[PDB]
Amino acid sequence: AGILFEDIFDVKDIDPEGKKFDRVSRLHCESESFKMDLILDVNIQIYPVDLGDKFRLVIASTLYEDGTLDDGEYNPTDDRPSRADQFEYVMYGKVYRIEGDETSTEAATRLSAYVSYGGLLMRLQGDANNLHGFEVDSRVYLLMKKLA
Amino acid sequence: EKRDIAKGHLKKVTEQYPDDVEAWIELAQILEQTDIQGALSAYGTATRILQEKVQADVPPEILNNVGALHFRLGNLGEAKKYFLASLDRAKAEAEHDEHYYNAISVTTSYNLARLYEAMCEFHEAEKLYKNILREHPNYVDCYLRLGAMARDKGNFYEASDWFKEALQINQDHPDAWSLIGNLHLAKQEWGPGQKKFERILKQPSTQSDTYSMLALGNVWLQTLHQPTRDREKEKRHQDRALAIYKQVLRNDAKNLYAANGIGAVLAHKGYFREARDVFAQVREATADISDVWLNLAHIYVEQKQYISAVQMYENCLRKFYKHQNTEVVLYLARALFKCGKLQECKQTLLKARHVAPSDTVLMFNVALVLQRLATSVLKDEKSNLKEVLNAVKELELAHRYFSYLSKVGDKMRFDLALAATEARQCSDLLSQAQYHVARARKQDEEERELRAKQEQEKELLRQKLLKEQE
Amino acid sequence: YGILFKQEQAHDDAIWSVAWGTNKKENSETVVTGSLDDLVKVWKWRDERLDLQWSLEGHQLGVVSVDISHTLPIAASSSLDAHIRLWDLENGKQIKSIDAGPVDAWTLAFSPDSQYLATGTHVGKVNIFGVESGKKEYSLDTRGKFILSIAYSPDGKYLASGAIDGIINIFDIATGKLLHTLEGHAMPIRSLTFSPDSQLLVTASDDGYIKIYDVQHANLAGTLSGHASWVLNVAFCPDDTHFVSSSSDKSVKVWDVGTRTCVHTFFDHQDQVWGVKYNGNGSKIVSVGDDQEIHIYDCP
Amino acid sequence: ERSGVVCRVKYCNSLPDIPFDPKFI
Repeated sequence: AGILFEDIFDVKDIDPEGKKFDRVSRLHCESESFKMDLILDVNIQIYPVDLGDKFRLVIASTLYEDGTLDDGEYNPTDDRPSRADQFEYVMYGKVYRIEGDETSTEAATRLSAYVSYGGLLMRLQGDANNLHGFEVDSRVYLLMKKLA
Repeated sequence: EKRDIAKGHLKKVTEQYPDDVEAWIELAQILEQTDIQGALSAYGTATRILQEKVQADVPPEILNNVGALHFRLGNLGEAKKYFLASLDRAKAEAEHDEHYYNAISVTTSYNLARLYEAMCEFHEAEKLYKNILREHPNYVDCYLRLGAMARDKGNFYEASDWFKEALQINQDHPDAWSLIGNLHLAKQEWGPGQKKFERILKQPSTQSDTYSMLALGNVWLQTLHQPTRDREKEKRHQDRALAIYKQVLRNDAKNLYAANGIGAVLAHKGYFREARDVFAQVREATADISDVWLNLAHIYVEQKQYISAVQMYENCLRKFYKHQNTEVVLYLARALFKCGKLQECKQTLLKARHVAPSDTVLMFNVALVLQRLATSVLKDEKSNLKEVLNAVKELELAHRYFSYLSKVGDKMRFDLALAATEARQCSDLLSQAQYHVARARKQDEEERELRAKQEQEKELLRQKLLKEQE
Repeated sequence: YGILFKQEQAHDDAIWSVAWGTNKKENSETVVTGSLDDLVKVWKWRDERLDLQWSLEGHQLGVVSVDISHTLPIAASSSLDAHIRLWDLENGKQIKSIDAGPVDAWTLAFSPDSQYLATGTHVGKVNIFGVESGKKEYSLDTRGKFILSIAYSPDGKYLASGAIDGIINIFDIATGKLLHTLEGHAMPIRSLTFSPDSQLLVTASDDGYIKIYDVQHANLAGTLSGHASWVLNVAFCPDDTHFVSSSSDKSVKVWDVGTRTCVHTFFDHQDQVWGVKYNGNGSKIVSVGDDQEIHIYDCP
Repeated sequence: ERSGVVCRVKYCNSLPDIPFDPKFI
């Protein structure tokens, strides 16, 4: 499939530290199916998000419905079936950090994957079982859709 | 067409005050379908507004309804206080049999008994209910909530008989009539008999009854997972349930239990890639359906996506229903093959066994998982002393259950003489264990010799210490 | 009225059974715990603070019952292992392992004189064991489906049994015969407690109904509604004035014996409580659960 | 091992009961 992670999140706070940027807003959200915290930077100018909203987030390694790698190059004249068709807000970034609660001897029970979508930062932290698809310096997509 | 304009007029007057008195009353009077907190706020200043023009006590219909709001909120205690002071204010309506404060007290007491059920104060709930029924026996909802209370105790109580006499007082009553067959859901051997007891009010005055016809679909789906599908019988049953689901599809696009039924029957048709999508729809529609949590994880383990499945299993365990639900840990331990999928799988089986030691299948499955972990530690292992010492005891226990279940006759409609090949296995596992325990003594003696080897060299480094000292 | 001691992460895994000794055989000074982690942790409640005295192992499956002798400073443990291990507490050493083979074993009970050892069985029999012998002396055979809960009369003259679907069976332990077969429950009974005078009897089913029965004529003294979840364990306040209720909803209601009133409720375990016992007078109240954290409730 | 764990796997479907909301005069 090419999907590293999928869950439904609920916006629990927007800009706790205050609005830092005008067109960008930080959402602190939590899901229900996996109990994962999410910090996400979104361009609220084009995709406004209100407190208490509920959305489906899908971290993917590729947009093509069939398992097929991406070249990281912009190809607007691409007629393949892309899973971005099923979502409203889509970003493209790279994983730049994976933290955990590991010790010198024990493995990590909880992980924390950090992604940067051209400067818009995301932190998806929760159980390490749900974050095996994430590897540092790896390109991913956001694929986020609002639901009622 | 009358309600959105009502909203607009209500927020045309809420900010205003042309001596607004009831403006909050007809605010909240539509807000009870909507957000309840808006109704709370309307009642809040409505409580005040009856005090300044004259210090007039709030009529108990308001106070009963705000307690009714808090019933679906967490404010259960002051909801009870609202019902108490409601009954007092109705008593303060000493002469108002025109307004029928007595009838208002009747429904208020009904609400308060329903509240005592939320306190699980079923004793006082019984008291209020029998007080109303001894004074208004024509009422039905009290007559069956009592029945529902004994249903919590069990089916063939006066639960079932209050339910049947609720039909005797009112055979036109679809709620109670549905609850009749709801009793019969407990007796699934009364599966094909439920056509008749869910046909009685398939009179078209009651039709359309989405609830009952989905109940027909559900009693028709429990027929499935049988070895007669190849005989086209469950294929016809699948398509018949599909026909019911198409019917409820056309008459309601926005039912969700329907779509759960369609996805379930097509998943029984083996289309599991074609199932997670349709269940995804009801997933955003409302997460608070216990069924869809299970049915999604069945797909996940069908792709062997355990690390997506068992978490959502215990998410289904986040309801305040039952500390060891049995079928959920059954549906958890399916192709669980990794380490925590083995030993913590055993711990889950122990949790289930603790409240369910009666099950033959569960004691078989613990024997199975003990067998798996025993063969995980004796074959390419070359492993610890203590764990292979535990291995022989645990496989001995497994052989005890192999023997014990095989003596029992009744199984899960599939006889478990399969323990016999496990018995030949565990015998050759005895031979393998006698092989590897010698290897355990070998690794013990070599660790003894290497610790002697470090003893001598550390004696030598004390000797160098002595040379530097001299 | 509150909590005095809370014991953070007292076990690796969920506790199923509790044993707090009542006498002055250094057992008021200690606590015995029985858990899923196969650890029988002997918790010395000394200097009004809870210290680990021993940690006992070998019960290869999770412990279903622990108990402390009235007339002796020893203890006994059962599990799904069907190896009812007998434990000496002054040293933290096992006295014996009573193999109740092959599987036919359930929760145990020290006799009031601590001579006989009753247990439940899959067949419905109630097997009685010699504390000195480790042998099934005789089985109290009363047919049914499965035996879940048992309690001795502390004055040593009756036995009562709670089965897998609400069967209450009254025995004369002086003769080991069935007196009454009471059927006030339909749903599984996990605990039942003889009164300190053995005049009353408590039932704890999946219905939240504490149906209290008289003993001397074996009739219903009254049904008491409880929690929303399944009530699991019960102990009498030993002065015969209260009784405590462990449920399946992180909540422990404390009840008056006569007025049928929740005189107090604790909520302190964030997980489902499993086992309860009072003080020697009933002031301290011990309490276990799946939080693996043991809460000690002073209740004057 | 040779085969997986046995189950009577069913895609069951439950029903909510009658709500009985407290009434609104």
